[PDB]
Amino acid sequence: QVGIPKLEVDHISFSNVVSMMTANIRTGDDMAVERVNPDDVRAINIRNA
Amino acid sequence: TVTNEFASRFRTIVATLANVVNERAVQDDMQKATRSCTKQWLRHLETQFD
Amino acid sequence: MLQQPTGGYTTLEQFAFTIRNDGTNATPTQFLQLLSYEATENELVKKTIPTPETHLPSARNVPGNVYIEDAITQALFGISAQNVNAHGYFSRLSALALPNTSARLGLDGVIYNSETINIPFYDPAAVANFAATYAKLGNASTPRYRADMIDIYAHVGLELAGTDAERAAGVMPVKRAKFDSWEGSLISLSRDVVNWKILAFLIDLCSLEGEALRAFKTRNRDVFRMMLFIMSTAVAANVVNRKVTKRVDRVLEYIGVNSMRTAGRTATITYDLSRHEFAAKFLQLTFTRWNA
Amino acid sequence: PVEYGIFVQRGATYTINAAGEFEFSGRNEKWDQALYLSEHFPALFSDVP
Amino acid sequence: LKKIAESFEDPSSIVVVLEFILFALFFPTEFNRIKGDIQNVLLLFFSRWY
Amino acid sequence: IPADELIDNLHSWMRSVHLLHVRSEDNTLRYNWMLGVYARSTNYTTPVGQLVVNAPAILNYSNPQDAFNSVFVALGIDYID
Ligand SMILES: Nc1nc2c(ncn2[C@@H]2O[C@H](COP(=O)(O)OP(=O)(O)OP(=O)(O)O)[C@@H](O)[C@H]2O)c(=O)[nH]1
Repeated sequence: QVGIPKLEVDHISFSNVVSMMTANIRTGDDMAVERVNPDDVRAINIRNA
Repeated sequence: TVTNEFASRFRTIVATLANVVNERAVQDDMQKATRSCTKQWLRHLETQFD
Repeated sequence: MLQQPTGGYTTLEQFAFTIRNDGTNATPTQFLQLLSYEATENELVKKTIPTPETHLPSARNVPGNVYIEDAITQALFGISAQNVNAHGYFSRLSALALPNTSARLGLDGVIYNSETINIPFYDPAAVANFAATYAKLGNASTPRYRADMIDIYAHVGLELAGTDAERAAGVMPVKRAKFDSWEGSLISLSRDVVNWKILAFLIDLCSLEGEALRAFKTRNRDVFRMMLFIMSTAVAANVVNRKVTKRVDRVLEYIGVNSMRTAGRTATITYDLSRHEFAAKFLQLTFTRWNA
Repeated sequence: PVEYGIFVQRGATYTINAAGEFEFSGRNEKWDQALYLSEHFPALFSDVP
Repeated sequence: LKKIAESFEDPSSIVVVLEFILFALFFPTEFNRIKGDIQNVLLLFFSRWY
Repeated sequence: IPADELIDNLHSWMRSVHLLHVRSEDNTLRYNWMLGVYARSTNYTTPVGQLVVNAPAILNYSNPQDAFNSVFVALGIDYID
């Protein structure tokens, strides 16, 4: 049998398995990048599909 | 005693690249200029390598 | 290694597929009895499903043990899955495709690069038969191998809504599914299904042959149909509720018609374009195996 | 402007093939002195009506 | 490879190609390691020039 | 419109157009008239246009589908309007 979902029934449960991220995963940090500007503005292609 | 196979190989490479640049169609006049100068710079690279 | 029985791995109680329903662990078949249909004027005609590409995408050199079952189920059934082809780990099934590979597919649904202690796993031959087809999920997004995501849904409808006569005919009216429902029914159905150990189902579907495969196809038709139901709700153009004298009838219109919707909704899981490409590929492969 | 448009639609340059005919570039473009040692000619000076 | 953004419009862009060739001559091994990443640049060069 | 004037004008105009192309010995080729005309109409400013300019030979094709595939792959574009 599969277990009954805790949210399906009206009983309260005080031991639960909360997933969480370790120090290795990080989110919402700012991220460094090397931007490289076009060599000549006149050579830029605005158009093609 | 005289020929250096490395340098000769770079000669054929630069010759190829030069005829590659020469054959390159260009629109702007300035590109036509850089096309002609790049070949000279190539020639210079060849002597520096040799 | 768990040896595969004369029947499928699905004969083992360890891989029961059940949806929670009316306070019990209902078998999917007895949920589908709740389903009812309202034909519309429109018609589904099933076309031949194109033969899947011979090309198994190369497994990339991946150091880790990919959790394949989780990826597949979340792609087909997950409430929050997105960009399922960007990570591109389905190609990993191809690692199991080789004869005498060191890789094992654990009952966990993980793809170990090497057999490892105290981790039970499916018999490598059966897994090889499985991967030899399902690795092609690994090219669900590559343009040359993308499945049709429109026509294939007809088969879904036929295998779901279709009466035996309509299935023999190969055509059925576009139907509209309905069942008496509790709050958040389709979400809960989808989560009860995402928890399924469907690798057992697919492995048995690919490995079995002759009488065993046929007995499997009948014993497990309603499991397949449940997966088809979750998937179809993911592509149903709309999913309304109807009052019916102090009861509420959930109604999804329509079965067998992919509306290609990608906007999210509370009622059911949603396919992003990538999830569509994946489901389309999955249905191509799985329907191919289902008919032989 | 109109004579110019016709002229430049014939092209800013030309080459002379082995037959001795002038094949015009058919393409508007500025001249550079690089082209002076090329097979190309400024078209204004073709004297071709 | 330390990535190079290069459209290859100007003939002078041949410099980058040469930069690779020299690297492939002076350092065949290290080149052989970074060479697919080099192919990503070269493919731009070819799609534009050839 | 008097016929002599419509004729003299249409003639001068037609003589004015000069599609970019490479001539070739092979009997299997067709010039890709659509793409070459389109590159002309935009004075070869569009990426397909400057493609046609640096490689006029890309308009020649033996297989009709590759006439466009070669351009789509050279350009990285998914389509052309
Ligand atoms: N600019 C341009 N448009 C083209 C060219 N060739 C085809 N088309 C357009 O492509 C479109 C698609 O083809 P169809 O409309 O089916 O063909 P059609 O020209 O109307 O001829 P029929 O259908 O036989 O009557 C047409 O609207 C054409 O105008 C071309 O070389 N240059």
